Amino acid sequence: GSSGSSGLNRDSVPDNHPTKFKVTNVDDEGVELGSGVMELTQSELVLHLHRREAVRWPYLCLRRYGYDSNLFSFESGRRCQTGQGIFAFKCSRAEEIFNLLQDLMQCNSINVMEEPVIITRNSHPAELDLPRAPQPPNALGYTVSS
Amino acid sequence: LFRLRHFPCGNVNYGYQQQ
Repeated sequence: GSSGSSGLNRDSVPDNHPTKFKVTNVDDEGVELGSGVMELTQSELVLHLHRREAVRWPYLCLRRYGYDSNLFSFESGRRCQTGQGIFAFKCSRAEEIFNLLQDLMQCNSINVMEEPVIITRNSHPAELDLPRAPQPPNALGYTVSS
Repeated sequence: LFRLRHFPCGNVNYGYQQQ
């Protein structure tokens, strides 16, 4: 829970922004490959980088989201732009993003904003993911006669 | 977007249980 809006223009995003957090995509070893900025908006997680193309990650797919000392990563399926694979990044306020992530996820923002037309619309059937399913019960044997 | 083999973290608070 938080609030506070002001009509002041921003010059340069700080390294301790409440909504923004400068991250550094690292490798298994932890080395620094490229710099980027992570955004935590009710909408979804979006990474910013050089002229290169950007990326986005829907809070939905996000199956697991943890944190650690100057270490933050998330697991995504194969339906996401990037695709199947994990991505970790080195930051200074990883916890902050972790404590906020569960804040936007729980809110499950329901079309909070008027979104444009999406395939979701009723149309020809196709290979679309499937929902959850219940667990199958057990069976009962029987007694033997004389 | 380096590809990792496994999650370097251990304490995670699973949120979405849907595929």
